[PDB]
Amino acid sequence: IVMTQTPLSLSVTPGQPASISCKSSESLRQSNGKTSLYWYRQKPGQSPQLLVFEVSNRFSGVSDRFVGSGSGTDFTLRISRVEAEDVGFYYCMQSKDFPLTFGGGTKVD
Amino acid sequence: AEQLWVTVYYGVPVWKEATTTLFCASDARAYDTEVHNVWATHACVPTDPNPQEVVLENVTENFNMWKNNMVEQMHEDIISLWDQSLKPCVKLTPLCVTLNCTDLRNEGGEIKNCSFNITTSMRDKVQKEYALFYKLDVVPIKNDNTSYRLISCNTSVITQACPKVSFEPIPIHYCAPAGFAILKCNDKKFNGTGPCTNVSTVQCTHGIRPVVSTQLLLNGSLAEEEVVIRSANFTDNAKIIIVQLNKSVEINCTRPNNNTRKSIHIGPGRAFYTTGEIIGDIRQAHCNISGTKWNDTLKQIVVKLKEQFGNKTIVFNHSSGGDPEIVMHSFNCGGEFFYCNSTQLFNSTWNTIVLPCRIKQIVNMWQEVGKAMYAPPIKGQIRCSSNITGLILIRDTEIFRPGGGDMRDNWRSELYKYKVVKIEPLGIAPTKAKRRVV
Amino acid sequence: RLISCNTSVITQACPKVSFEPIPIHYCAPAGFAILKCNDKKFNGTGPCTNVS
Amino acid sequence: AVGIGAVFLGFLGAAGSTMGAASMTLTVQARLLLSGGIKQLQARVLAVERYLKDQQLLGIWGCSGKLICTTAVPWNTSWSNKSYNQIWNNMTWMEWEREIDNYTSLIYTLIEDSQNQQEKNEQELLELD
Amino acid sequence: FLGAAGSTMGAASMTLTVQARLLLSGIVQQQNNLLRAIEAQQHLLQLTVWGIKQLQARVLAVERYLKDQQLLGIWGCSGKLICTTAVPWNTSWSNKSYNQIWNNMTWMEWEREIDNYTSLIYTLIEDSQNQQEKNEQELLELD
Amino acid sequence: LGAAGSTMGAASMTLTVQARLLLSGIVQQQNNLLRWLQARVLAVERYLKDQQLLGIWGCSGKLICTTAVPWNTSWSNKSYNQIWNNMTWMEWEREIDNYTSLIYTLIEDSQNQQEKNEQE
Amino acid sequence: VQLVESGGGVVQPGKSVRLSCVVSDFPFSKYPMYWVRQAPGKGLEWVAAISGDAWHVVYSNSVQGRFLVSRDNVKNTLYLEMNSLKIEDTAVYRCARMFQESGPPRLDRWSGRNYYYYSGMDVWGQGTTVTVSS
Ligand SMILES: *[C@@H]1O[C@H](CO[C@@H]2O[C@@H](C)[C@@H](O)[C@@H](O)[C@@H]2O)[C@@H](O[C@@H]2O[C@H](CO)[C@@H](O[C@@H]3O[C@H](CO[C@H]4O[C@H](CO)[C@@H](O)[C@H](O)[C@@H]4O)[C@@H](O)[C@H](O[C@H]4O[C@H](CO)[C@@H](O[C@@H]5O[C@H](CO)[C@@H](O)[C@H](O)[C@H]5NC(C)=O)[C@H](O)[C@@H]4O[C@@H]4O[C@H](CO)[C@@H](O[C@@H]5O[C@H](CO)[C@H](O)[C@H](O)[C@H]5O)[C@H](O)[C@H]4NC(C)=O)[C@@H]3O)[C@H](O)[C@H]2NC(C)=O)[C@H](O)[C@H]1NC(C)=O
Ligand SMILES: *[C@@H]1O[C@H](CO[C@@H]2O[C@@H](C)[C@@H](O)[C@@H](O)[C@@H]2O)[C@@H](O[C@@H]2O[C@H](CO)[C@@H](O[C@@H]3O[C@H](CO[C@H]4O[C@H](CO[C@@H]5O[C@H](CO)[C@@H](O[C@@H]6O[C@H](CO)[C@H](O)[C@H](O)[C@H]6O)[C@H](O)[C@H]5NC(C)=O)[C@@H](O)[C@H](O)[C@@H]4O)[C@@H](O)[C@H](O[C@H]4O[C@H](CO)[C@@H](O)[C@H](O)[C@@H]4O)[C@@H]3O)[C@H](O)[C@H]2NC(C)=O)[C@H](O)[C@H]1NC(C)=O
Ligand SMILES: *[C@@H]1O[C@H](CO)[C@@H](O[C@@H]2O[C@H](CO)[C@@H](O[C@@H]3O[C@H](CO[C@H]4O[C@H](CO)[C@@H](O)[C@H](O)[C@@H]4O)[C@@H](O)[C@H](O[C@H]4O[C@H](CO)[C@@H](O)[C@H](O)[C@@H]4O)[C@@H]3O)[C@H](O)[C@H]2NC(C)=O)[C@H](O)[C@H]1NC(C)=O
Ligand SMILES: *[C@@H]1O[C@H](CO)[C@@H](O[C@@H]2O[C@H](CO)[C@@H](O)[C@H](O)[C@H]2NC(C)=O)[C@H](O)[C@H]1NC(C)=O
Ligand SMILES: *[C@@H]1O[C@H](CO)[C@@H](O[C@@H]2O[C@H](CO)[C@@H](O)[C@H](O)[C@H]2NC(C)=O)[C@H](O)[C@H]1NC(C)=O
Ligand SMILES: *[C@@H]1O[C@H](CO)[C@@H](O[C@@H]2O[C@H](CO)[C@@H](O)[C@H](O)[C@H]2NC(C)=O)[C@H](O)[C@H]1NC(C)=O
Ligand SMILES: *[C@@H]1O[C@H](CO)[C@@H](O[C@@H]2O[C@H](CO)[C@@H](O)[C@H](O)[C@H]2NC(C)=O)[C@H](O)[C@H]1NC(C)=O
Ligand SMILES: *[C@@H]1O[C@H](CO[C@@H]2O[C@H](CO)[C@@H](O)[C@H](O)[C@H]2NC(C)=O)[C@@H](O)[C@H](O)[C@H]1NC(C)=O
Ligand SMILES: *[C@@H]1O[C@H](CO[C@@H]2O[C@@H](C)[C@@H](O)[C@@H](O)[C@@H]2O)[C@@H](O)[C@H](O)[C@H]1NC(C)=O
Ligand SMILES: *[C@@H]1O[C@H](CO[C@@H]2O[C@@H](C)[C@@H](O)[C@@H](O)[C@@H]2O)[C@@H](O)[C@H](O)[C@H]1NC(C)=O
Ligand SMILES: *[C@@H]1O[C@H](CO)[C@@H](O)[C@H](O)[C@H]1NC(C)=O
Ligand SMILES: *[C@@H]1O[C@H](CO)[C@@H](O)[C@H](O)[C@H]1NC(C)=O
Ligand SMILES: *[C@@H]1O[C@H](CO)[C@@H](O)[C@H](O)[C@H]1NC(C)=O
Ligand SMILES: *[C@@H]1O[C@H](CO)[C@@H](O)[C@H](O)[C@H]1NC(C)=O
Ligand SMILES: *[C@@H]1O[C@H](CO)[C@@H](O)[C@H](O)[C@H]1NC(C)=O
Ligand SMILES: *[C@@H]1O[C@H](CO)[C@@H](O)[C@H](O)[C@H]1NC(C)=O
Ligand SMILES: *[C@@H]1O[C@H](CO)[C@@H](O)[C@H](O)[C@H]1NC(C)=O
Ligand SMILES: *[C@@H]1O[C@H](CO)[C@@H](O)[C@H](O)[C@H]1NC(C)=O
Ligand SMILES: *[C@@H]1O[C@H](CO)[C@@H](O)[C@H](O)[C@H]1NC(C)=O
Ligand SMILES: *[C@@H]1O[C@H](CO)[C@@H](O)[C@H](O)[C@H]1NC(C)=O
Ligand SMILES: *[C@@H]1O[C@H](CO)[C@@H](O)[C@H](O)[C@H]1NC(C)=O
Ligand SMILES: *[C@@H]1O[C@H](CO)[C@@H](O)[C@H](O)[C@H]1NC(C)=O
Ligand SMILES: *[C@@H]1O[C@H](CO)[C@@H](O)[C@H](O)[C@H]1NC(C)=O
Repeated sequence: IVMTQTPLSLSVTPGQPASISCKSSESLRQSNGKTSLYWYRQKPGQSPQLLVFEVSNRFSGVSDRFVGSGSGTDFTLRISRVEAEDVGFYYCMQSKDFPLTFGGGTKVD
Repeated sequence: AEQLWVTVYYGVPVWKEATTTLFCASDARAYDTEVHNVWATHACVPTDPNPQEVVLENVTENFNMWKNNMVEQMHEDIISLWDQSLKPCVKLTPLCVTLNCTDLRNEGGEIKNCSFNITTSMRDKVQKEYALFYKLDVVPIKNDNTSYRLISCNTSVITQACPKVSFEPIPIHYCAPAGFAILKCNDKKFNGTGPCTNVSTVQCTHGIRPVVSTQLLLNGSLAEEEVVIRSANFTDNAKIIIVQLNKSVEINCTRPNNNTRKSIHIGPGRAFYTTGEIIGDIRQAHCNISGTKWNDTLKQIVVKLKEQFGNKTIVFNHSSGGDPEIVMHSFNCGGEFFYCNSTQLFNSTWNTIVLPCRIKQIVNMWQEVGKAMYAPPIKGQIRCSSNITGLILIRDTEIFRPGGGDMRDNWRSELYKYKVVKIEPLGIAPTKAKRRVV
Repeated sequence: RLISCNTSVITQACPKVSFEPIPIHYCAPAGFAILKCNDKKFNGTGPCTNVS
Repeated sequence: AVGIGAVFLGFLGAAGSTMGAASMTLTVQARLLLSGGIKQLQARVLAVERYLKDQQLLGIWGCSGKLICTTAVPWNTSWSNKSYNQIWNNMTWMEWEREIDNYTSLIYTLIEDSQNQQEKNEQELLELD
Repeated sequence: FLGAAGSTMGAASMTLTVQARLLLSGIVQQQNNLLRAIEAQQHLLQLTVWGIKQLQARVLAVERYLKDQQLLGIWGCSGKLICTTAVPWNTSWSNKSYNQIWNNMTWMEWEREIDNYTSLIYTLIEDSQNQQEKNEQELLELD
Repeated sequence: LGAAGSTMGAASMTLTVQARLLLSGIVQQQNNLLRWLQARVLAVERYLKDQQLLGIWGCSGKLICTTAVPWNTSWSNKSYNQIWNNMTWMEWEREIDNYTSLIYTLIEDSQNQQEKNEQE
Repeated sequence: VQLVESGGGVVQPGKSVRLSCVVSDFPFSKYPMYWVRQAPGKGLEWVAAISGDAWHVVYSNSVQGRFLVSRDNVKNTLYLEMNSLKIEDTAVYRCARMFQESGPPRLDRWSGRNYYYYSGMDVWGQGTTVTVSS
């Protein structure tokens, strides 16, 4: 399947909310009752770290201002009051079936 | 030689053909929270199946796409899903009132808004009104100057549908109950009847979106990279030509009129709606097809229309006969009904198109004569992209015209593979063994 | 005028009916069972100890 | 996000195979015969009422609870001109139950009243000693 | 009948000599009096909301009884209570030792131990034993 | 119902006919579904009551089976040929109807709950 | 926990090496693993996956048939062997654990076929780097 995203560059400063959406060609809803889309972040020069696993739940060591939602095709990750250390990339990763692909990784300065 | 004795076996894998009841097994996501999806009837059975499949590889079962019962059980159930949903909504008997209709400021169409006295639930005093009324639902009555009346008063009742519900055609998977195995042909050279090679066994059928359209079939399902066309006798003139083309043809149809909300008088706890105002400028709705691919398509069809007789005399012709509801192309689009003119689509051949669409409001039920549903739209414009994976033709230099009077034939194009057989698990056979007797 | 004309269909109840509460024992169907706790201090949402 | 191939067998998976290969497969057609807006309920009784009948006929024949069993009723060669090893190695079951379809009623009467009725009056009177 | 749900598996087999505490006997002493024909002394007087629900209640009393007899019926264990099989236990299913399963364990926790593996055991009884022994029995009648 | 007037040693030869036609009788309803089954479902439940009850009584499949339970003459002390070659079945049921459920626990326990403790 | 690799470096085309990812503390036979490939200045490419019982192996289409993966649940190791190396395989390899736990295979009743569930990743090893050049 194909799954890209937008916008590639968001060169910002801290103090404002924004959002990053990832757009799906094949719709995602597995028969377990959940939509296997995994949002996470790398830093430059680093192996990445999990932001949220599901579009609903979060991970340990995560600020509360990291909210995500979406339909089976629309998918959206929203960052309220974008923090100063939000540099690097943001990959949208799906887990429908194989080969499970990624997005390009939205750069945020 | 030896004496032989009969030996009982259980669970013997045999079958005969049977005709049993299948059951709806639909999607089960986003059925809650105002989704009164009339196809789903709030997610009829919430299965969301895992359609497994077992290949049998030594089995030949003589199929028939024409004497199949599964297509008959849809046309029972679909109007049966209408009939329970057509019941609790608002009846429109007390509205057949003589009118006074004048020309509307910005062709034959929406020109006439009207006015009539009515006293539905207060039952004390009548009151005139204003509405918005197209053509295809009014009649200039006799012995009066510009007075109108609805076309289907003196048929049966004219109950509308409620605005909570949605006619959104979500794909329905027909599963099989216990003791019945739905089978499916695994040859894509399957011409419609006769035997198959290595028939498999599925729990539950594939995606079937129960869309409703004449003269084409919109959100359908398409075969591999040859074009296959089937019919019953395929020599007889008054049969139906089922067309399955190997690629999709994308369609855009829009309603540019900014129709809005509205407030028409109340029945007994029953608010009735008649389409509110346009924003102030009228553009007539139209379908809008990429006419290159359509022109590309019909020469690809006579490649596979041909090989049953000679190598000569293929043509394409437009339809004919009767009132425009069976002439013009009919389909729905998101709680809204379209009658589009499709005469341009059928120029003959040899060895961006815009079509004038027409919209009515008082719409007959699909096969029964009598009652008739009704729905005024939601606010804003309407857009729905779609597909085409087939059309319906007739025979008549050998003339092909777009016929069609039954979407069971559409469901025959969807169910050209399946067959439901009951297990007769008990069986006997002889051998040399014998029960111990004392 | 009555209050709920334009609200909904006002429907009379038949006068030869009754209205008394009568205790309705919910029985589970066969093969099922209903568990019941017997802690006096039960919060409403915790665990229990004597489950009959 | 799942998926592996076949492991044991499928439903109706032996229905193109021979008898000698389908005879080790009977349980899968035995399990799923029962489990699987009123018109679901009218199906949920016919699926029961067919199961009891096939259960009942095994009960009368002294062959309840077993998947296979033998009797002492002799096979009659008038019923089948087929040779022995053609049956157990060449013919499938679906073909086989078109060939002995006519004789089936004669078979079922000639199991009960022939033997398993007779194997009780003989059985009850093996006492007194 | 759930009187030993806190007892241990090595001890609950002691009180299981009563017919699973007369398990099925509670059904026949129920359906003798569920089939009180006051339902036929009324013809329910109508079709009511309760009789819709009773109809959907008796079906589950029918079906889920059969799914437990059929599986006991196919396993060569029809009508008994404690039967052994021919299937070897695989240690990959549970690496618990012997006494911990019996002497030092409940039942419902042991369900969640092998609720994953349960379905594999179902096929590995039939196609390993009860499909299998019937052919080998029939060979021993060929002679 | 033919041997309803026979003695108890004589009516035992018609036990097979009574058992077969308990279930569905001859099949009525000749597929005429053209144009509302509680009575159909009860008849199965009457049938499955007894087969399970013969399953607990160690006596599935059979029609006549023995036991290890001796008789208790406080039920009825009427001796052997006083009834057997003298009385039908309707009258023998009208001698044991008060004691019916008392017989059923004793057959359950001392014949199969007993013989479960002989398996080993 | 601790999650690194070994055996990285630089080789020629046509060569063959095998890395070695080693886990630290979690029960390794319980979980499946993965392989991912971040090209320098590009996004990420999925490579491979093993089941928890080392029975199910799914490869990417581009590296199909060339590579090799394996497990050793006793030694708690994780191998990515590679064959028929090309220059465009020069990137960063990373060893990575599934986020959720996985169960045993499922065996649907209606067809005798097991099912190994596969979901995504949480713990990326920092990973080695292989370069294919002259
Ligand atoms: C039967 O099968 C089912 C599945 O199949 C089901 O049934 C079939 C029939 C089918 O129908 C199928 O469809 C069904 O689904 C099996 O169920 C599975 O059970 C397992 C449990 O055994 C579940 O795994 C857990 O899942 C959670 C998340 O799941 C949530 O959501 C699901 C659904 O949404 C819920 O069901 C579930 O309950 C949860 O709510 C997962 O997060 C868990 O992993 C964490 O916990 C364990 C336990 O600690 C960690 O393991 C430890 O790891 C360390 C590190 O190496 C080792 O040292 C330890 O030895 C090891 N073990 C133990 C016992 O401790 C695991 O690593 C992870 O730990 C967290 O790790 C992160 C990252 O390191 C860490 O975060 C860090 O935090 C710090 C501080 O904040 C820093 O910030 C770091 O930077 C940061 O990274 C975090 O703190 C760690 N937390 C803890 C507590 O350690 C757990 O695996 C599984 O979800 C469930 N379902 C499925 C589908 O698989 C069932 O098991 C089968 N039955 C049997 C008997 O096998
Ligand atoms: C108790 O249960 C156990 C587990 O049950 C399992 O889980 C249950 C939940 C349920 O799902 C069960 O169905 C399931 O089995 C039972 O254990 C099973 O036993 C069977 C035996 O009947 C096992 O079957 C064997 O499978 C082997 C593996 O087949 C796979 O791999 C083949 C290729 O093998 C691969 O080769 C490459 C070569 O490079 C290896 O890579 C190397 O790996 C190194 C180590 O990591 C190193 O890293 C190197 O760098 C690297 O190159 C790779 O590791 C290797 N794969 C594996 C898994 O090792 C494929 O061709 C094949 O398609 C499949 O993908 C077979 O080799 C083996 O055949 C051999 O053995 C036969 C008998 O021993 C012999 O006759 C043959 O001639 C042949 O030599 C078997 O087919 C099965 O794997 C076991 N399960 C598990 C999970 O391991 C157990 O049986 C049961 N108890 C009882 C009493 O029954
Ligand atoms: C053949 O198949 C195609 C696709 O497979 C179908 O095309 C889709 O049809 C549906 C049904 O009309 C379309 O759904 C409608 O979309 C409208 C546009 O919404 C946009 O804005 C929201 C804002 O958040 C976005 O989330 C969304 O993704 C869109 O970008 C909606 O406005 C419609 O909702 C209306 O109905 C609800 C019902 O209560 C009201 O409450 C709302 O207020 C609103 O008025 C509706 O959901 C869908 O967009 C189509 N996809 C396209 C065009 O690409 C074809 O319909 C199908 N063929 C046929 C003949 O049906
Ligand atoms: C609706 O009601 C209006 C008045 O409320 C009717 O108008 C009257 O019509 C009669 C005859 O048609 C005339 O004699 C009156 O002069 C009209 N009164 C006016 C115009 O104020 C009107 O006819 C009704 N329309 C119907 C019944 O269709
Ligand atoms: C005959 O059987 C084969 C398999 O035995 C069928 O091949 C399958 O075709 C479907 C259609 O896309 C694939 O999804 C499957 O993967 C194929 N099976 C395998 C094992 O790869 C084939 O379609 C059948 N029919 C004919 C006419 O050959
Ligand atoms: C549908 O379209 C066709 C052609 O696009 C229309 O047919 C002709 O339209 C022209 C344009 O005004 C008329 O002059 C002709 O009289 C029409 N008929 C013929 C036979 O040429 C047709 O009118 C449109 N509408 C319907 C309802 O079919
Ligand atoms: C389907 O039919 C084929 C033959 O038409 C069966 O293949 C035979 O299988 C046996 C079992 O090992 C072999 O001894 C034979 O040699 C095979 N035949 C040939 C021609 O090679 C196959 O087994 C059948 N399918 C099933 C499920 O039984
Ligand atoms: C758990 O509950 C049981 C219930 O015992 C009953 O208590 C009521 C109190 O009014 C009494 O009237 C009944 O006769 C008792 N017996 C029966 C058979 O109903 C207690 O006996 C336990 O002690 C409770 N457990 C704890 C830990 O309190
Ligand atoms: C309903 O009645 C119609 C007759 O109505 C009158 O005649 C037509 C020509 C118009 O002038 C109309 O306004 C008049 O009131 C019939 O034509 C029609 O067939 C009838 N419909 C039925 C019986 O279904
Ligand atoms: C079993 O009972 C335990 C108490 O005794 C313990 O038993 C053995 C097996 C050792 O673990 C030892 O530590 C003790 O003597 C409980 O701790 C345990 O939770 C119980 N349940 C189990 C093991 O499932
Ligand atoms: C319709 O209404 C207009 C309003 O000006 C009036 O002049 C006309 O006479 C009316 N016609 C009829 C037939 O009622
Ligand atoms: C209808 O009204 C118009 C204008 O009011 C008039 O010209 C015409 O003659 C009228 N027709 C009749 C009365 O039939
Ligand atoms: C389909 O092919 C079979 C092959 O023999 C033939 O018998 C049948 O008539 C064909 N049907 C059509 C509609 O061509
Ligand atoms: C098809 O063509 C005509 C019309 O039915 C008829 O004469 C011919 O026999 C038909 N062939 C069939 C039914 O096979
Ligand atoms: C329908 O609209 C979509 C959206 O731009 C377009 O890609 C497609 O080509 C259109 N099809 C036509 C105009 O036939
Ligand atoms: C099937 O589609 C391909 C392109 O996808 C086309 O080349 C071919 O002509 C089509 N088949 C027919 C019969 O037109
Ligand atoms: C096609 O058919 C129409 C009637 O459906 C007819 O008027 C027209 O002349 C025909 N055209 C050709 C080229 O046969
Ligand atoms: C419809 O087609 C016309 C001409 O082909 C074009 O001008 C218009 O933009 C199209 N509209 C849509 C919605 O496709
Ligand atoms: C409609 O056709 C386009 C053409 O590529 C295709 O991508 C799309 O999937 C089709 N729509 C559906 C619902 O399959
Ligand atoms: C009741 O008690 C339990 C602990 O026994 C506690 O976890 C729970 O939160 C309590 N209930 C409420 C509503 O706080
Ligand atoms: C019924 O009565 C007659 C004469 O009284 C007797 O001969 C006959 O045998 C009786 N029936 C039975 C079954 O004993
Ligand atoms: C059964 O016999 C016992 C003696 O073993 C006696 O005490 C008892 O009263 C008898 N049963 C009845 C119901 O009288
Ligand atoms: C059978 O009982 C009847 C009842 O009165 C009696 O007349 C008859 O003598 C009895 N016969 C025998 C053989 O005991």
